[PDB]
Amino acid sequence: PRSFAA
Amino acid sequence: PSGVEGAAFQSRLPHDRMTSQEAACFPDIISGPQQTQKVFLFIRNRTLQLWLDNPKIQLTFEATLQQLEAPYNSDTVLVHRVHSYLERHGLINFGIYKRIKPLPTKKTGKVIIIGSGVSGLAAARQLQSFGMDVTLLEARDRVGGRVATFRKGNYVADLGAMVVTGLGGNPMAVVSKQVNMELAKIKQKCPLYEANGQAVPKEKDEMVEQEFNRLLEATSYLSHQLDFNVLNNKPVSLGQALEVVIQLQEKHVKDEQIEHWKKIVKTQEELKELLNKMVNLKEKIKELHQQYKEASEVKPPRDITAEFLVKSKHRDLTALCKEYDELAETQGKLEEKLQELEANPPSDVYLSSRDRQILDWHFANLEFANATPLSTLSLKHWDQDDDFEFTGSHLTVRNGYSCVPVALAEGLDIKLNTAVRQVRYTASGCEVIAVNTRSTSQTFIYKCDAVLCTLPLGVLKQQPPAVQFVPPLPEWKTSAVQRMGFGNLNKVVLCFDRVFWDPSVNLFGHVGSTTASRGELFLFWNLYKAPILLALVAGEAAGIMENISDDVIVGRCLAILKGIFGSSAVPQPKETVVSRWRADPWARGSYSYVAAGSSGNDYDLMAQPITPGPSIPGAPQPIPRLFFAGEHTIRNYPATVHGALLSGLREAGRIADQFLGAMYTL
Amino acid sequence: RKPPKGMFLSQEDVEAVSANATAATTVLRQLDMELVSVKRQIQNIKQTNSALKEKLDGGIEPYRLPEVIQKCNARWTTEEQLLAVQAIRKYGRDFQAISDVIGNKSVVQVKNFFVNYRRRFNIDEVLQEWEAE
Ligand SMILES: Cc1cc2nc3c(=O)[nH]c(=O)nc-3n(C[C@H](O)[C@H](O)[C@H](O)COP(=O)(O)OP(=O)(O)OC[C@H]3O[C@@H](n4cnc5c(N)ncnc54)[C@H](O)[C@@H]3O)c2cc1C
Repeated sequence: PRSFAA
Repeated sequence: PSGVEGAAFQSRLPHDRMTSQEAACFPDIISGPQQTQKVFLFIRNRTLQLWLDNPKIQLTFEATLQQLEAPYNSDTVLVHRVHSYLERHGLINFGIYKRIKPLPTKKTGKVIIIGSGVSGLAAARQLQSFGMDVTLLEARDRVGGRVATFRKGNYVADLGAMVVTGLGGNPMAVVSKQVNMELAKIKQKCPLYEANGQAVPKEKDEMVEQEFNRLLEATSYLSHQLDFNVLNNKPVSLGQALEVVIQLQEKHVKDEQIEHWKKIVKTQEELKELLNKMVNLKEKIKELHQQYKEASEVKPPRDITAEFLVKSKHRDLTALCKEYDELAETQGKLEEKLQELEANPPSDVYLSSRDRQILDWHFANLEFANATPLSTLSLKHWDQDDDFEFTGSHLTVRNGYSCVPVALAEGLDIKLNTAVRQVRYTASGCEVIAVNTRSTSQTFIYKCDAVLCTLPLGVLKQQPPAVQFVPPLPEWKTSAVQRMGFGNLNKVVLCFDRVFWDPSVNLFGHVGSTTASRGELFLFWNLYKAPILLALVAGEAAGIMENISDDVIVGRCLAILKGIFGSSAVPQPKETVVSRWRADPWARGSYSYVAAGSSGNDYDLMAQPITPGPSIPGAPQPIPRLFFAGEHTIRNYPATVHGALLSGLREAGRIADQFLGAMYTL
Repeated sequence: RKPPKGMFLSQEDVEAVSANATAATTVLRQLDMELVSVKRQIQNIKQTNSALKEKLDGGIEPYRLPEVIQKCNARWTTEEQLLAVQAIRKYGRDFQAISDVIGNKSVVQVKNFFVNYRRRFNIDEVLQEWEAE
C-alpha cells in the first residue's frame, strides 16, 4: 500500500 | 467525528446508510420504510459505541438492551438481531476481552486453521468464542508469522510489521486498548543525504519532491484521462508510465528551446534584411552627396537649370537621410529585442544527474511502500486502497509488534513446528496432513469439518507446490494466485551502545548512486528507546541483497552512516540482524501488491471459499469446506496487519454462519 | 480534466514516444540535432550581421546637410516659377518634394500654382512627359 511511504 | 456517528466511522461503516452485508442479513429492514432503517442504523451505531467505549469486557445483548432508550429499546428482537450480527462479523467482542458468559460446556464443529499469523489467530479466537473446536497448525516455532520481532537484552526491533498506519477507523485501535502496545507517533520529517554524505539543500529537496508528486498525478492522468493502460497487448506498469511521463517532460524542455532559438533567428534575419537596406542606402547617400557637392562647386552666377540641380539634389539627399534615420530607429528596436530574448532563455535541462538521483530516492520510497519494483505495479490499480486509508498519525509499537500475536495466542490449541503438506477436502469433510519440521518423517493427520487456509501468497505461489490440494484448486483460484503480485522488502537492525544521530529525527534517507541501486539501504529508522537504527532495503535491491552476507550488508550500512555523521562517530554495532523474506520458506516474500494485469477483484477471488464435488454422483450440492483468510484476501486493506486481522474476523464469521447457522437472519 | 500545471501530456505525444522500443530516444535525438542545427545557424547570421554593421560605421554624418530655415513667401519670383516647372518635370504630383525644392512655398501654394499657371506653363504637357519615365 501507499500508506507505508515515508 | 464523535458520538454514535463516530462509532460507525471507527468501525469503517457509513453512519447514515446500510451496507451490502447488512442488506443481506436484514432484507426486511433495508427494503422497508425509511423510518425503520434509521432505528436500525441507530441501534447498530449505539451498540458499536458501547463496545468501543469499553473494549476490555464482552458486550452482551443484556448489557446492550439495558443502555438503549425508547423507541429504540421497544423492539427487543431487532436489538437481538443487530447484536448477534455485530458479534458474528466481529465488529463487537473481537480480540482480547473478559468473558461474562464462560464458554459453552460442549463444542460444535471442528476447524483446522493453517498458520498462526495474525489472520489465523484472529479467526481462531472468534471461532472459539462461537463454541467451535479449533486447532492452528504453525510451521514456525513461534506465532505471529510476518509479525516478527527481534529481542535481545533491551534491544527490541521489528523485522516484519512495524507501523500502525493511523488509529482513525483502525481495528488495531481497539486491540491497542486491550493489549499493552507502547504506541509512539512518528515525526514525518525526513532529511536526505546524497552519495557523498552531505544533506540535500532545502532548495533542491522541496523542488524535487514537488516534481515527484507532480509526476505521480501525471501517471494518474495518463491512466484515467488518456486511457494509457495497454501497450503491445501487455498491461502498462507504473514504472513504464513514469518513464513515458519523464520523457515527455524532457521532450517539452527541448521543444521550448527549439522555438526560443527559432524566435532569435527570425529576429536576427529581420535585422539582416534591414542592414542590407541600410548599406544599400548609405551607398546611394555617398554617391548623391558627391553629386550635390559637384553641383555646388559650380559657383554662380548660374542659369536656372544649374540652380535647380543644386536644389533638387539637396531635397533628394535630405529625403534619403530621412529614410536612413527611420531605419536606424527600427535597427535600435530590433537590436534590443534580441538582447531581450538572449537574456532570459527557457530551461536548460528537465532534471540534472544530481536531480535525477534524488528523484530516484522518492521512487525507492514508493518501491518500499509497495515492496516491489515500480515496473511490476499496475498503473490503473496500484493505489486502489487509497480511499480506505485511516486518519491520524502513524505510530510504531515501541515494545515490539509480537506482543500482539502472542496476546491473541493465549488459550488456543496451536501446534508449532507443524508443516502442512497436503489439504484433502471432500463432501463429507476434510483431512490435513502435516509433518514435524524437525524430524520430517513423523507424520500427523487432522480430521475436520472445515479448513481455514492462511498461507501467504508467496507460499500459495510455490512451484513445485509446498502444499498440495486434493482435489486441485480450481483454475479461477490458481489464476488469481499467479496474477497477483507478492512483493519483497528487507530490514537491517543495527544495535549500538550510544546515540550518534539526531534524537528528534525518526527517519532519514540516503540517496543512492544509480537508478539500479536506489532501494539499497535508502532509509533509516530511529524509533525505539534503545540505541537502534533500522535500515530498509527496497525495490530491485531487496531481492539481490539476500544473496549477500550480513557482514557485507552491515559494512555498507556503516559506510553510509560514517559519511553522514562522521567517520569516527559511528562505532561498531553490538548486535546485527538481516531479514530475508523471499528466502523464508514460510513467507516466500513480504506482502502482496497489485501487479500489472491484476486488480482489486483478484483479492475478492482469493477470499472466495471452495466447495468440493459430491461423493456419490447425484447427491445434493455440498457445504463449502476450504476457506481463505490473510493479508492477500482483503481487497480494501491488503498488505497490512489490520487487513489480515480483519480477514480472519471475516472468515470466522462466514464459517460460523455455515456450521452453526445464522439465527439473526429471521 | 487537465494535466498538472507545468506537466505536458497530449494524446498525440504519448503515441509518438511509445510507437516502438526506441521511439523515445529517436524523438529526443531528432530534437537534439534540430537544436544544434538552429544554434549554429544563429552564430552564422550573427557573423553576417557583425560584418554588415562594420560597413555602416560612421553612419551618415559626413553626408548630412545643415538645416535651412526660410519663411514662407506669397510672391512668385520669375526664378521661383522656373524652379517649379522643373520640379514638376522631375517629381510630377509630389507637391511636398516641389515645395522643398523651391524652399519658400507652402504645399497649398504649390497646388494653387498648378491651377493658376496651368495654360501658361503647359503643365498638362509637363506632367505627361513625367509619366513617360
Ligand atoms: C518487512 C515487512 C514489514 C511490514 N510492515 C508492516 C507495517 O508496518 N504495517 C502493517 O500493517 N503491515 C506490515 N507488513 C505486513 C504484515 O506483517 C502482514 O500483512 C501480516 O502480518 C500478514 O498476516 P497473515 O496472517 O495474513 O500472514 P502471516 O503472518 O504470514 O501468517 C501465515 C502463517 O502461516 C505459516 N505457514 C506458512 N507455510 C506453512 C505450512 N506449509 N504449514 C503451516 N504453516 C505455514 C507461517 O509461518 C505464518 O505463521 C509488513 C510485512 C513485511 C514483510
